[PDB]
Amino acid sequence: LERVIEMIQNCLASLPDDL
Amino acid sequence: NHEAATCLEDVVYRGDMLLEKIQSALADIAQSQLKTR
Amino acid sequence: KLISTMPGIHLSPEQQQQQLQSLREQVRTKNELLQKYKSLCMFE
Repeated sequence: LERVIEMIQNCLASLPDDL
Repeated sequence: NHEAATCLEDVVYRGDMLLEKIQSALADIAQSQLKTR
Repeated sequence: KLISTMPGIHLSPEQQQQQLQSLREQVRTKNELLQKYKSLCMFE
């Protein structure tokens, strides 16, 4: 669960960096 | 064993809610990408 | 004059307008979706 959470987080951390 | 059962149930519940949310989000991304076409 | 018929435009200008409007709407909706998922965290 923790890994999935941080996975989602870093992908969200990627997306404004595309924006 | 009763206490361990309820604890396992709680962690499963949190994981289930998170899974349903990410699943619906991915479905909406797929709907948008197919509608743009 | 033939060499100046070469450029790269062939559609009627109405069709150019249609393409430009559709592509503007595409960039708008894609930026809006990406902003939605920028703002939305499924987790807390």
